[PDB]
Amino acid sequence: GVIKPDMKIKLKMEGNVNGHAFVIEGEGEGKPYDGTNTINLEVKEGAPLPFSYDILTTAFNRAFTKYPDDIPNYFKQSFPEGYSWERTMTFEDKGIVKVKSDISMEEDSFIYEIHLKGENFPPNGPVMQKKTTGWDASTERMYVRDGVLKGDVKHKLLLEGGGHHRVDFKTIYRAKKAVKLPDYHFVDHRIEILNHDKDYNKVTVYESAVARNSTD
Amino acid sequence: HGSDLGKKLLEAARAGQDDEVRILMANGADVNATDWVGMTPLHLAAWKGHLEIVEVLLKTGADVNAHDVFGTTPLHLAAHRGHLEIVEVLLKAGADVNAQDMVGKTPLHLAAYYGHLEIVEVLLKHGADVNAQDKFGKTPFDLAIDNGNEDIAEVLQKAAKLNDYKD
Repeated sequence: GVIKPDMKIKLKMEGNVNGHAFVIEGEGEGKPYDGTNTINLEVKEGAPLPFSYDILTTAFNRAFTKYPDDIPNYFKQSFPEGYSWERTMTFEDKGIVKVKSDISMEEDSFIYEIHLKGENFPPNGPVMQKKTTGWDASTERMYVRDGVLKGDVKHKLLLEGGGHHRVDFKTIYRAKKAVKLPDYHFVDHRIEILNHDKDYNKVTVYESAVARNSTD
Repeated sequence: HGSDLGKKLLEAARAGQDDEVRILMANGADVNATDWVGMTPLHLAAWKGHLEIVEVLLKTGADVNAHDVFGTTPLHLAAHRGHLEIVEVLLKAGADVNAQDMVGKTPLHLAAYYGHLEIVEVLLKHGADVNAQDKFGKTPFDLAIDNGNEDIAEVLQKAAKLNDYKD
């Protein structure tokens, strides 16, 4: 089909977090049917970033999700035309991120155009002081409302001390054409920074994601 | 309620349902409905290229200069996508030709970056600031160059030279 077992990734993010503007471009690759992908990211404008890179990494495509055959695949069905998604992340100390992404496909590459705004992060909290270590593994609840697919995650952002910062993810995923809608189900995630230089001007992100039914 | 139809209006504009849109507006739908990322019906129609819905929304009171949470205006979006006719009706309806989004980009920055020469020309004709700088100090000329849009870069360079001869 149009989604090959190996797909490349090209993306641009335009960002502004607590007034700091930046642009990040990435190139990557993954295996959509295995639910795994990696992206190499470079800050093209606004280097060095004065905040935790972890608030960006989940913005850097649920086409990369292993789905069992008894759950309709909202994301893969949407191609070649693709889909967009919109997300709010509400942080424990009142920081908020709003993210929008448009996912298209050109030959054997997915293309993402991302806008991300972060605001109200405490100047001395762990995001702006770069005291995060990464995301915990998570489970996203996927459910259909208003003819589109929604995802909710009660997430934890892990902190350098060993504690954690609760972050609530709400996402709306919007196919650009009609598709068969799934029932309520889960998507388990693991996301990791595999490499970064000292300032996180260069970063490689890895994510795995598997869908499963609600009972199991 | 204006609000609850406003939400159906957002959906109709996003899906391209010119008739739905018109039906919903006749029945009182809030033309300035917004969603959780600050998109209005006008933003959505401008991005999708639904010219007829753009016109209808403008005639019935839509805010031509609404900004979404990223500082993006309908004119940014039409310029980004190359919707020349929508760029023209937005400008005629009062769109701020020099609005800046959250990274400092004007509609001219986007037209230059995404290679839409006719939009570049309309925007300059309507007073777009050819020397506008984004938050990184880049001009529309710099973006044209970075993306290999030399014809646009030539147009911008000429307009910048000529602009040095005002009073």
